[PDB]
Amino acid sequence: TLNGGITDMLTELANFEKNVSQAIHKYNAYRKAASVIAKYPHKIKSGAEAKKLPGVGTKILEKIDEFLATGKLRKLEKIRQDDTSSSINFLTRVSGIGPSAARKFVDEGIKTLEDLRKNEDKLNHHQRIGLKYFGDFEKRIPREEMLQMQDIVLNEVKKVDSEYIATVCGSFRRGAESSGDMDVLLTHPSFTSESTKQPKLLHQVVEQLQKVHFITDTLSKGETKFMGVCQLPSKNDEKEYPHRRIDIRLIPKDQYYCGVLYFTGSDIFNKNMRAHALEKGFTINEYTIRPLGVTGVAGEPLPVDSEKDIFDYIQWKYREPKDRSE
DNA sequence: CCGACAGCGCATCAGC
DNA sequence: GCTGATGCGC
DNA sequence: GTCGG
Ligand SMILES: Cc1cn([C@H]2C[C@H](O)[C@@H](COP(=O)(O)OP(=O)(O)C(F)(F)P(=O)(O)O)O2)c(=O)[nH]c1=O
Ligand SMILES: [Cl-]
Ligand SMILES: [Cl-]
Ligand SMILES: [Mg+2]
Ligand code: NA
Ligand code: NA
Ligand code: NA
Repeated sequence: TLNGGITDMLTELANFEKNVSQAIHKYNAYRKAASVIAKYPHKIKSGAEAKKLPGVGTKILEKIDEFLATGKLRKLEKIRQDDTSSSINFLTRVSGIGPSAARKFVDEGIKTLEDLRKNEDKLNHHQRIGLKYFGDFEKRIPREEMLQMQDIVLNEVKKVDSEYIATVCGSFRRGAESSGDMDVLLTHPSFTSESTKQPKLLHQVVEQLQKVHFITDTLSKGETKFMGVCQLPSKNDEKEYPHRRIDIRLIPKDQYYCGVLYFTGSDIFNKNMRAHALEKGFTINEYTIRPLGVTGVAGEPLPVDSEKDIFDYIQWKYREPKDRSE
């Protein structure tokens, strides 16, 4: 939090560009700038100083100068006064409402939390559950609660079939003292890049987690990706825990290391690392790392037997999960 | 100056 | 129905 | 919005 003021301002700008302008490159530029400044280990004294960092250019440098001189940004002060922008921004805080639906709702006079509740029939399923847990989904998850949730998930997965491996990723695997949701990577020897010798591998786990009333709602679900809602059990007379977002990603077991790399993140770390792989002539996704030929077409999967193997290919020294919080 | 910006699962819709 | 584009969110 | 070539 050395430069928390600056990185808050850049984040609010990124959200403005994504949600209101629908200019996704400005949104990623602002977030990259915010990220490179959050890890800069000096208290920034001028835009010139910040311009030296990659991702901060002239425009952001001027904005930082204004913010340092005045403590605020006039552009953001006007944005906060604009009722249309404020309405659109607020609606995207509901899970499943992105910039397009937010502007659609605002155009029809659906602009507050009450309005969504009275127009629940204009929402799709995901958006309906997002509204239902709107307040809970804004709460952070203490790591101590993440530890209880992991113990349930792993034990219930083990009960379905002892050959499953479930791995909690996200910021929890990076060591964070609090997480926004739970991200679970799942493998089973029956599911490899060569064959799926067992159907319903993800369904069986989801079902068992619903049976014990851990999973409470479903946002979306397919053969390899589940997104939904869970809740820890409370003791007698105790207030209930908040409802929590849970994502489960079933990945072919022989592709575990690209999967765990992807699911551990952060998202900006993935973007940097994947960008760097391109510069080095490779493409990385959650399944494989592949060379790119002279035509930039993805070649065949390269052998991977560790996270570090993926770093080696692109000539990065290995970074532990705790150092990928970008 | 300007092309590229990481990569992809699931939900929904439009055209057929 | 399937196919492709778009939305949304990892 | 930023930047590598
Ligand atoms: C959102 C996002 C996620 N990911 C990867 C990287 C994340 O760490 C992983 C889990 O997504 P997440 O939205 O739960 O992020 P997170 O890192 O776990 C988090 F720190 F944002 P939080 O703990 O609050 O969920 O999916 C991407 O590669 N691209 C993305 O755009
Ligand atoms: Cl843009
Ligand atoms: Cl792998
Ligand atoms: Mg997460
Ligand atoms: Na710079
Ligand atoms: Na949203
Ligand atoms: Na997640």
